[PDB]
Amino acid sequence: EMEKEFEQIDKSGSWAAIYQDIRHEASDFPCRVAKLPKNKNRNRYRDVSPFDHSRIKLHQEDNDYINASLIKMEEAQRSYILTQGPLPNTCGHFWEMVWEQKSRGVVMLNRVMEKGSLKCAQYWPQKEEKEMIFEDTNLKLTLISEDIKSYYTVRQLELENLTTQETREILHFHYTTWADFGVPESPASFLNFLFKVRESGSLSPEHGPVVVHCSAGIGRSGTFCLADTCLLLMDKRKDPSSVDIKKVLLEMRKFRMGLIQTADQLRFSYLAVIEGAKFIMGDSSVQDQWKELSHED
Ligand code: VO4
Repeated sequence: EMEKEFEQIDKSGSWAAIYQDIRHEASDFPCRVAKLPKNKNRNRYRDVSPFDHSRIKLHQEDNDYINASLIKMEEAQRSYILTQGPLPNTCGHFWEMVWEQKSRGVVMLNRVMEKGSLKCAQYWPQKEEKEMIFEDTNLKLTLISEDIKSYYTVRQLELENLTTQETREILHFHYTTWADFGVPESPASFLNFLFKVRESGSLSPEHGPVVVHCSAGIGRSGTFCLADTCLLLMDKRKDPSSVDIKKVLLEMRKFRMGLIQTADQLRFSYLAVIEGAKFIMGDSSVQDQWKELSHED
């Protein structure tokens, strides 16, 4: 049981050892396509690649490679696409993937510039009047509106397939204060943001998988997905004790390497899930408590 275990681990100060054990037991699968010489400029990081078996394939005849993985959580019945922050040459691929996979939301957990370096291309328009056209993939992207809060921004984008002129609404959920290799300010702040993604409909099974990224797409993205999946699992059963956080993370790591980069992110994942359990088990008022504690104004 997560809460009991949580305090056992805190008591011993053994989060590094627990986290290390998950690293040691995690799956190892080939990333042959990612390592092909022609894909070198499609990878942001040399050591972060999608497994071949779970990689997202673009629907183009030329080169179908993107650094993106489908995390298909069978028992929870939820899927996510975890991907790196697009590069200047992969922004067209990124939006092509959003289109072909029928995603409704994009969750971005990083800033474009972090610690003085460019962690992510400016892949969406910052101004209504300056829309973006990705000529390589024949897509057009327009900012429709923006709702700026203290630590996150929600954007309403319109994505158009120029070949067919069909248009779709994409919701962009942008957490702007979550540092690389860091943890959110509080369980409340993280959960307030997670429930706004859930309260967008973007995670619904009638849509394609939500796209989740930060810079590499494994650490903050892993944390976000682990908490969400764990809450969903106990929601389906209405049974918080049936959820094994470490086994869920190991299951997720069969689909993308390196999910959760630090032991404190794992520890934070426990915190977020334990706190979110109060909502799942019937205390609806906690949701407004999180919003207050998050100080989004
Ligand atoms: O850009 V990350 O170090 O949260 O995978």
